[PDB]
Amino acid sequence: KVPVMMADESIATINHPEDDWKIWTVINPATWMVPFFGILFVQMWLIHSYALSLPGYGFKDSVRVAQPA
Amino acid sequence: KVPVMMADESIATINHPEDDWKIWTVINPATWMVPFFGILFVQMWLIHSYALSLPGYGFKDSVRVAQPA
Amino acid sequence: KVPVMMADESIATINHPEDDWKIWTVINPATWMVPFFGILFVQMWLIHSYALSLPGYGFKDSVRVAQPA
Amino acid sequence: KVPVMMADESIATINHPEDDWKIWTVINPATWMVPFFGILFVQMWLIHSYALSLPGYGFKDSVRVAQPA
Amino acid sequence: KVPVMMADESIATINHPEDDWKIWTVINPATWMVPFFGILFVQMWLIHSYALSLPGYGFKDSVRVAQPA
Amino acid sequence: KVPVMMADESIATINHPEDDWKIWTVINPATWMVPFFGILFVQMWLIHSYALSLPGYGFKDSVRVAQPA
Amino acid sequence: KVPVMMADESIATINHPEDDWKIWTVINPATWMVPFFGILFVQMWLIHSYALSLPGYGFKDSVRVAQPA
Amino acid sequence: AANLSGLTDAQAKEFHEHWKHGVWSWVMIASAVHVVTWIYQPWF
Amino acid sequence: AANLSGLTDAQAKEFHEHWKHGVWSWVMIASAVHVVTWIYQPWF
Amino acid sequence: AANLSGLTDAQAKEFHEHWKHGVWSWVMIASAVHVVTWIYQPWF
Amino acid sequence: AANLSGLTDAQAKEFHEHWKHGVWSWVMIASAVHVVTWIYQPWF
Amino acid sequence: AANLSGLTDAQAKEFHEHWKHGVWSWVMIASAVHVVTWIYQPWF
Amino acid sequence: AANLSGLTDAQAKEFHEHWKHGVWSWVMIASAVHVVTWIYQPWF
Amino acid sequence: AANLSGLTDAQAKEFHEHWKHGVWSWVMIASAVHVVTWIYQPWF
Ligand code: BCL
Ligand code: BCL
Ligand code: BCL
Ligand SMILES: COC(C)(C)CCC(=O)/C(C)=C/C=C/C(C)=C/C=C/C(C)=C/C=C/C=C(C)/C=C/C=C(C)/C=C/c1ccc(C)c(C)c1C
Ligand SMILES: COC(C)(C)CCC(=O)/C(C)=C/C=C/C(C)=C/C=C/C(C)=C/C=C/C=C(C)/C=C/C=C(C)/C=C/c1ccc(C)c(C)c1C
Ligand SMILES: COC(C)(C)CCC(=O)/C(C)=C/C=C/C(C)=C/C=C/C(C)=C/C=C/C=C(C)/C=C/C=C(C)/C=C/c1ccc(C)c(C)c1C
Ligand SMILES: COC(C)(C)CCC(=O)/C(C)=C/C=C/C(C)=C/C=C/C(C)=C/C=C/C=C(C)/C=C/C=C(C)/C=C/c1ccc(C)c(C)c1C
Ligand SMILES: COC(C)(C)CCC(=O)/C(C)=C/C=C/C(C)=C/C=C/C(C)=C/C=C/C=C(C)/C=C/C=C(C)/C=C/c1ccc(C)c(C)c1C
Ligand SMILES: COC(C)(C)CCC(=O)/C(C)=C/C=C/C(C)=C/C=C/C(C)=C/C=C/C=C(C)/C=C/C=C(C)/C=C/c1ccc(C)c(C)c1C
Ligand SMILES: COC(C)(C)CCC(=O)/C(C)=C/C=C/C(C)=C/C=C/C(C)=C/C=C/C=C(C)/C=C/C=C(C)/C=C/c1ccc(C)c(C)c1C
Ligand SMILES: COC(C)(C)CCC(=O)/C(C)=C/C=C/C(C)=C/C=C/C(C)=C/C=C/C=C(C)/C=C/C=C(C)\C=C\c1ccc(C)c(C)c1C
Ligand SMILES: COC(C)(C)CCC(=O)/C(C)=C/C=C/C(C)=C/C=C/C(C)=C/C=C/C=C(C)/C=C/C=C(C)\C=C\c1ccc(C)c(C)c1C
Ligand SMILES: COC(C)(C)CCC(=O)/C(C)=C/C=C/C(C)=C/C=C/C(C)=C/C=C/C=C(C)/C=C/C=C(C)\C=C\c1ccc(C)c(C)c1C
Repeated sequence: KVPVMMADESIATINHPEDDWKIWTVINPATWMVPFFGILFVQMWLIHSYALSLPGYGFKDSVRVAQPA
Repeated sequence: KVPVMMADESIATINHPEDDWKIWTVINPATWMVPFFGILFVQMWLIHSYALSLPGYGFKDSVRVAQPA
Repeated sequence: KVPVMMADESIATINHPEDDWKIWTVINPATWMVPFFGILFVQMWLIHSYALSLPGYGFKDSVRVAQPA
Repeated sequence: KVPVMMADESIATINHPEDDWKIWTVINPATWMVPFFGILFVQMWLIHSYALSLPGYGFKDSVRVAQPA
Repeated sequence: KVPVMMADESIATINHPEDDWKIWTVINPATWMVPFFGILFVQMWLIHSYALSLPGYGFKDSVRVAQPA
Repeated sequence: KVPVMMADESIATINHPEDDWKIWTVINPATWMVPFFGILFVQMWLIHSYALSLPGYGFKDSVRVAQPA
Repeated sequence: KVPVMMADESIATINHPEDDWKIWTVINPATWMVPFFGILFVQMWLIHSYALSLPGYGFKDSVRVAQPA
Repeated sequence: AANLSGLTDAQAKEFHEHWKHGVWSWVMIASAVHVVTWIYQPWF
Repeated sequence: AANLSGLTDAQAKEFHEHWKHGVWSWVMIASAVHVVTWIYQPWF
Repeated sequence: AANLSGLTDAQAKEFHEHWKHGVWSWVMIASAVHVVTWIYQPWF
Repeated sequence: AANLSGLTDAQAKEFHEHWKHGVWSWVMIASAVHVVTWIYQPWF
Repeated sequence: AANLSGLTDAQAKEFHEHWKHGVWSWVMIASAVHVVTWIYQPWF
Repeated sequence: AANLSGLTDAQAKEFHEHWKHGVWSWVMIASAVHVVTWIYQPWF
Repeated sequence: AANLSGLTDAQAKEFHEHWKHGVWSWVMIASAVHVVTWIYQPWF
């Protein structure tokens, strides 16, 4: 797709869903992508703190329910 | 635009909206811009914590409303 | 296994449980994997904070029980 | 300006408002200044947390006022 | 010891308590191990926050007891 | 000054207020000192959080006093 | 001193209070020791938060006592 | 032509194949877990 | 003339085209989500 | 063919053997501790 | 004379021109927003 | 054979001797302090 | 003699002059602000 | 013999002299401040 972009000058057309893979000509995944995975881990932790704080999710109210050992 | 700047000496004129792209002559995006994206992720998380804490937004008061499964 | 992937083009087949070990052709473990172990340590600390906050786990209610010294 | 400095020895005179630009002979802005911008972002976030916590600022008491949609 | 491992292929035998020292063929301690010591410091701080929060430990209830000066 | 130091062996005398400047033979300020300035920024933020939490300082009790606009 | 160590093999004797200085054959202080000083700063901040939270220390209860200006 | 990442265009395309595999696996598993969580409790 | 980033002026301009694309996409999507959020609740 | 990590395929496979050993040891010990914790208290 | 940053004096002065531009733009916009905030509420 | 850390096997073994010394010193001192803490208060 | 920082002794002394300038400026301004804060409220 | 830090044994010993100076200065000042704090209030 080619979306309209706020003072693009049109020598280089973007068309991006097709022109992904081209980010990897700037971002070297051997040096990044473990840092990006760390970002994803932080996102995971934050969304989990939020969701576990919501009523009913997680184990804050269910520690002893049934089928014990 | 050329804004007045507090002890500029006028050999180099700035005119910047046009002279963006020139920041990339100092900032190498192959080494930055994943760090900058991490900054943007932190901003995203902080503005979300704030907004979700505001009354009515998010899911703190809507966990069981309707159309359940 | 070969799972269906959202706009893969099929020159390179993935088959991944077998084609692990290949991540180490991008991720150099001499530069990573201490950072990844730090990520694992952060995960460990967060899951422990959560679990220790759950009723009955840890030592918040058991500091003096029996067999003292 | 030349301010008096606590055991300066006077071979090198400082005169600094004029002798800025000279910090960039030690600090390479290609390696710094994205980190410094990250510092500025942290400052921005902290001063915003503080200001938004002050009574009347931000949107903690104004979520539904008027002109709704 | 040689423990059974989930899709090991047995050309390289592990036998690890003896084959420690071999981690240092991947982890260069000149670049790591100050970072690992920082991890250990974080662990130290977290376990101390926890322990000091437990009743009786630390000095939260003992600031003025006896033998003063 | 030469202070007594706990198992110094006296080939190298220290005399340090004079032998500062010598730390910069170990610490390269082109690679550090932006990190050290970040440390100073963290110190600044922490001492400010503390001081602003003390009664009377900052603007927590003075948001609307006088001379308004 | 030579302490007994859990599966040392005795070709290299340790004797360490004397064989400090040898850590600096692994840890290059030009690359570390500003990071280690940052660790020390974090320790300083944490022990100060703790101590200032203890009753009587710091200035939480003494903001206006006497000799004012 | 001396790309900024140091990767050739062919390397970039091959890596992107692997990256798309990772992204889609993560997306699909997350979608499954979301469906299960919604069945358990809708959260709106 | 040996720019500090190691990029040529042409590389810098091409990258800036890509960066402006990213910035504007992010801005436009954020604007849409803001309009939707305001419709749901104005927050002032 | 000049892998991005700088590892050869043989180095990568050998390392993966070691990594799988680490992963499985961690998984098995965690499973044991989980069984013990569940016996002590099920948490659901 | 082989400056520690690897920048020449001319590079340093040119960069400082750009940096002063950035600093002053940030200062002026912050001052405007402060005046507006004070008009809204003085905070002392 | 060009180890990933850049250490030879002999360097690795010598370092591991030093590392085991550090680990065991830390373990033994921690054990002593734990015994003392338990004597003071058992925490279970 | 190949200092660890890569700085010569002359470079180190010149830098230390600049560093002492920075340190003393920071100290003096902080002292002024402290005197003003104490006048406003002594905090002990 | 090509130490891992890149320091010679002589460099290491000289640095350790400086490091011991720093450590002992920090220890002694901390001890003084502790004695003063204990005099003010013992904390046990
Ligand atoms: C709030 C209600 C539920 C809850 C609802 C959800 C929902 C909803 C979701 C999860 C998802 C996840 N949950 Mg949860 N979850 C809860 C409680 C838990 C508990 C716990 C201690 O109780 C644990 C251990 C987890 C664990 C997890 C993770 C395995 C997973 C996120 C990983 C991820 O995104 O990696 C991101 C990837 C990386 C950081 C990089 C790779 C890291 C390694 C390799 C990941 C391995 C495992 C992963 C599944 C593999 C994906 C394939 C890719 C090829 C990497 N949940 C509570 C009880 N959980 C999310 C998910 O994404 O599942 C896929 C998700 O959508
Ligand atoms: C909430 C109820 C229980 C509790 C329930 C659980 C449960 C449930 C689990 C643990 C597990 C762990 N618990 Mg706990 N635990 C509690 C209280 C404690 C206390 C304490 C002060 O009271 C301590 C010190 C610990 C300590 C630990 C860790 C040893 C371990 C996680 C390590 C890890 O994942 O490394 C991840 C690996 C790394 C970061 C990299 C390597 C780091 C070093 C080498 C690790 C050495 C030790 C480790 C066991 C070795 C694994 C082998 C691999 C080859 C590395 N627990 C409370 C009382 N604990 C978890 C575990 O994974 O056990 C394996 C686990 O599943
Ligand atoms: C909760 C009840 C007790 C308590 C119970 C415990 C228990 C229980 C333990 C400690 C241990 C420690 N306690 Mg405590 N402790 C309390 C209050 C304090 C206070 C304080 C201000 O009141 C201080 C300063 C300390 C300080 C310390 C540390 C010296 C030590 C952890 C260091 C470590 O693991 O390094 C990890 C190593 C590194 C990060 C790398 C090296 C860093 C430098 C070189 C460490 C120097 C000192 C160290 C002892 C040397 C070990 C030898 C190795 C060769 C490095 N405790 C309260 C009052 N404390 C723990 C310990 O491990 O002791 C060994 C421990 O087991
Ligand atoms: C926080 O929540 C709040 C605040 C409470 C609420 C708000 C909140 O929630 C918010 C705002 C959330 C925002 C979330 C956003 C923006 C998420 C963005 C996610 C993205 C971009 C994910 C990308 C994943 C990408 C992935 C997995 C890619 C994986 C790739 C892999 C494994 C390739 C390996 C491989 C394997 C083998 C071989 C041989 C090779 C070569 C490779 C490369
Ligand atoms: C926190 O909130 C509080 C505290 C509660 C409240 C306060 C609060 O909220 C505050 C203060 C907020 C402040 C916010 C600020 C300052 C935001 C600044 C944002 C900026 C500068 C964004 C820049 C985005 C820039 C973007 C997306 C750029 C994306 C570029 C992309 C993808 C290019 C790829 C590509 C793709 C293909 C190819 C081939 C190539 C070459 C490239 C490069
Ligand atoms: C936070 O919780 C909440 C928020 C409260 C609740 C939510 C919550 O909980 C969540 C979401 C949890 C999510 C958890 C996830 C995703 C976990 C992912 C874990 C992974 C991928 C672990 C990998 C371990 C991998 C391991 C151990 C590998 C170890 C390898 C080792 C030692 C090799 C050495 C060696 C030894 C000798 C030699 C000679 C050589 C060469 C090597 C290499
Ligand atoms: C936290 O609050 C509390 C704790 C609640 C309360 C306390 C509190 O608040 C405190 C204590 C606050 C303290 C604040 C302090 C000290 C602030 C210091 C700020 C400084 C030094 C800002 C410098 C900005 C500098 C700037 C923007 C510079 C921008 C430069 C730019 C863009 C150049 C580009 C470019 C563009 C094009 C080209 C071609 C080139 C070459 C360049 C370089
Ligand atoms: C947080 O708590 C909660 C969350 C509240 C509760 C939960 C909780 O608690 C948890 C989960 C805790 C988990 C803890 C874990 C996993 C700990 C793992 C610890 C390890 C692996 C320690 C390794 C130490 C290793 C050490 C000291 C090694 C030291 C080596 C040294 C000095 C060598 C020098 C030298 C000296 C001289 C010379 C000449 C040379 C060459 C060398 C090298
Ligand atoms: C947190 O609080 C609690 C926890 C609530 C309470 C406790 C608390 O508060 C505590 C414990 C506080 C502890 C504080 C401590 C230890 C502070 C240590 C401070 C130091 C060492 C400052 C050094 C500053 C050093 C400075 C400014 C140096 C600046 C140098 C500059 C600009 C040179 C440029 C230049 C300029 C031009 C040219 C041409 C060149 C070449 C150069 C180099
Ligand atoms: C947090 O608290 C809780 C959680 C509330 C409670 C718990 C708590 O409290 C705990 C657990 C505390 C644990 C504390 C521990 C482990 C502390 C370890 C401290 C160490 C190892 C300090 C080392 C200092 C080392 C120092 C100063 C060395 C300084 C060296 C210097 C300046 C050399 C310069 C120079 C100068 C000139 C020249 C020419 C040269 C060449 C050099 C090198
Ligand atoms: C690098 O890229 C990243 C960081 C990696 C990410 C991408 C990124 O950077 C993006 C997306 C950036 C967007 C940037 C924008 C949107 C930048 C917008 C900048 C603007 C709007 C500047 C305005 C300046 C105004 C001035 C200067 C006015 C002065 C007025 C007076 C009255 C001055 C007064 C005055 C002057 C001189 C003297 C002597 C005196 C006494 C006075 C009073
Ligand atoms: C590098 O750039 C970044 C970091 C990347 C970002 C950009 C950045 O850096 C920016 C934007 C910077 C802005 C910097 C500014 C605004 C700097 C302003 C500096 C000022 C105002 C200094 C003032 C000094 C005053 C003195 C020193 C007074 C001494 C007085 C006495 C009375 C001294 C007494 C005395 C003297 C000697 C003796 C012996 C004794 C006994 C005494 C008592
Ligand atoms: C690098 O720069 C950065 C980090 C990047 C930033 C800039 C920076 O570093 C700045 C600004 C630094 C400022 C530093 C200052 C202000 C440093 C001040 C240092 C001082 C005041 C040291 C004092 C030492 C005192 C001693 C050692 C006393 C010993 C006494 C006894 C009684 C010893 C007893 C004793 C001795 C031996 C034996 C054997 C025994 C048994 C005993 C009991």
